Amino acid sequence: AWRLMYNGLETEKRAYGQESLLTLGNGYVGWRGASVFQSFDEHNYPGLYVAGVFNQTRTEVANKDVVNEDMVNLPNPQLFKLTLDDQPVVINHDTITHREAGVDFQNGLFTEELTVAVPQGQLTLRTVKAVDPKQYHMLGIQLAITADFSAQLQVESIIDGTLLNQNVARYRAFDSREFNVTEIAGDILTAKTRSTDIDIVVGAETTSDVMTFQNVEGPADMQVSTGEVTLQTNQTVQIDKLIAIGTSYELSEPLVFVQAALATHSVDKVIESSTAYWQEVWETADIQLDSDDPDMQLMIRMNIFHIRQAAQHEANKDLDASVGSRGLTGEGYRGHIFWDEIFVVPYYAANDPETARDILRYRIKRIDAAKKNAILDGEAGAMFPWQSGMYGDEQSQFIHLNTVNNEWEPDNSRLQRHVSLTIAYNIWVYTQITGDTSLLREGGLELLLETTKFWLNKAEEDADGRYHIAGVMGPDEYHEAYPGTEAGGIKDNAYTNLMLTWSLNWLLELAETQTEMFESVAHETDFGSDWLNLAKNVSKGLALEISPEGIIAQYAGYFDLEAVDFAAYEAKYGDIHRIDRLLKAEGLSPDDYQVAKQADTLMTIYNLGNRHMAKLVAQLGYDLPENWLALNKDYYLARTVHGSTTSRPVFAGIDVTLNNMDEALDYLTTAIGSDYYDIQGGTTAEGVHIGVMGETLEVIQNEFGGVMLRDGLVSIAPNLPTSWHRLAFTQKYRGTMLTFEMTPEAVTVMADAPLDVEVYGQPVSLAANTAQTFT
Repeated sequence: AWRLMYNGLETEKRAYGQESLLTLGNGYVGWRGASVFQSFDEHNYPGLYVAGVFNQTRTEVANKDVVNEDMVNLPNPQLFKLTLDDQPVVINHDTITHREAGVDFQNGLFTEELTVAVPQGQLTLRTVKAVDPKQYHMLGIQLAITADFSAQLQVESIIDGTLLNQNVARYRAFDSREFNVTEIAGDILTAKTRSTDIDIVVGAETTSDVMTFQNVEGPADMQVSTGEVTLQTNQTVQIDKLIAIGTSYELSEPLVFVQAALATHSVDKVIESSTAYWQEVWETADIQLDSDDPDMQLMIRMNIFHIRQAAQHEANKDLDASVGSRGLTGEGYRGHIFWDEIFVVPYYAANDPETARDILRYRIKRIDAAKKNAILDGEAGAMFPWQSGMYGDEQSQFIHLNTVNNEWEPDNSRLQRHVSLTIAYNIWVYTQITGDTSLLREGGLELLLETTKFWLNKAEEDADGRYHIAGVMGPDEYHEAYPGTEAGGIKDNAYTNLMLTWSLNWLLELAETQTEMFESVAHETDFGSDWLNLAKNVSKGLALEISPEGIIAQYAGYFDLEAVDFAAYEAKYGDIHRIDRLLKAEGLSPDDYQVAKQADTLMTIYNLGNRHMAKLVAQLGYDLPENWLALNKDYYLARTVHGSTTSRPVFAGIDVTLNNMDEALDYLTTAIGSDYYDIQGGTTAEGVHIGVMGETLEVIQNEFGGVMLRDGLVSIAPNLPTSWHRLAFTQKYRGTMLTFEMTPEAVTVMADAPLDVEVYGQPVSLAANTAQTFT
């Protein structure tokens, strides 16, 4: 219910994947659930990451310099090496006779218990790891050692500054050294990133009731403290290691900070702080589901836990950082920031709104970098990059080495320009749910106006008054260009044009509802009446293509692409969720075919819902049949291979609307278990998938649970599966707490302040702390 537990040893990427899911974090660090006795090898990967701490490398590949910006794996502070009567204790898959490891979500504690066969007999090694969510620079290790014999035990407690970034196998071809160790002094190892000028300080103190540790000269780039104790048969020795982490990215004097931090804390305080923090969290953040699936309650809490470890206000208030696609759990996609934010910002807005505000500051601080990005590509306004890191410049690659013929081709990935509309959308959701218009005032409105300048300058009006947005890609990554051209991008992606229409509507509403802030920010950004009039015209004239049967074309010309025999590919190759690579191996181009990686046109429904999407299409002057949602869901589901973890939950939510409850529950269950079950093997080896974690909570709470907050009012219309006997959770709306209890036939809602809501479309006045039930 509350504990993620693993029994027995695992190997290679399956072992890496467990370490990812056993990661602890507090918004400032993420700390992989690797065994403290191991270093990077085929079955183990220690990893420690700090929010916003990146390094840039340069690797020569085929007469060309490839520059990569890597989230840094910090010097490893948890490494323990054991010695029995001056013989190294070998701890590996050949000597470990029992292993269990887990994280207790109730208190945030990782535990590992090992039994190890050594010449003299048996060694029991039990580890507790914890991160302090309040003194968030502090980490803690508790190690209990018991032998069924007596020997001299030496303990070496190490900060290992010799490691590289090696988590992702396909990245190992690149230069993987991210820092130089600059000094080791007493308890403290200092390092500096090679190209980004960040001082990294890692200090530790190792203590014990029955032994003393002393700092000694270790191998190069390793800080070492060592102690010695006589083990008595069956008598446990307990060792604490307190760790402090600081960098010059967030601190002006990280060395002094870490020295003072080690002198003023303890492992016991770390554990008690973690315990008290999570106990508080769960009083309102639990999402209780009594269903016929025995694993689903654990997976829900594992989602909440990892999302809240990825960012939490008590740390992120002091940080310049957002949530990467794998949080701080691994090196998959180098810790870059993606439009994946769209899957967690609404969660934070509804449940932990100050953390949402912290994460949105990351993009607002990078508005100027997005304006530079625009200018570099010959655009105007603010163009946010597809991949963002330290500086806010584009960190996707611009060119790609073709494996067949050793020659450089364009990389088109950055042409998913819709990421800018994700950012505006996340600020909208934040503002709608919290009512905190100070974020709009402190850069949010400037972001909307500058990104609008980008889209409005890119729009092309044709002879008939229709506006077109060309040269872009939508969320379906399989379509990067039209057939028969190397020019990147396609025209009039429906998702992009519809989200652009939404953002123009919001701009025009803010000009009326926030007039003084709008006129002030419009003056500073030169958003004059010429820009404002263009916004009005474009909001009415953007182009869509709709078939006579009512299908919205994914982009202009999509209906002329060729059909894929999916069943044939499934029979030949088995699994077609990477059909783009299957087609390319056959010399074919995915650009030529009606095949989708994930929701693209239907992504609009995830973001805005079907009613809002219908209003936008109508606003543009197009006529949809009344059953357009079923028709379009059927059409695109028949073409989608779910090459992304975030594809299935979009369809699941639509299926709830369509009352297709079995397929909705199947798709949710498949998606929510993707990291946990690891049927394919090693799926989470490079980090957990944070996006699918927030996206499956969305299906539970906002689709099945039927609670929406973004449309100017709390709207409650649950549609539970018959096997969901009880669903319960809370929400925060403009400072008011709501509590929900649903069964398949009723919903009870209570607010701690007066609130006018809608229940199944009907107006309802809630009185403070007076529940009402609707059946």
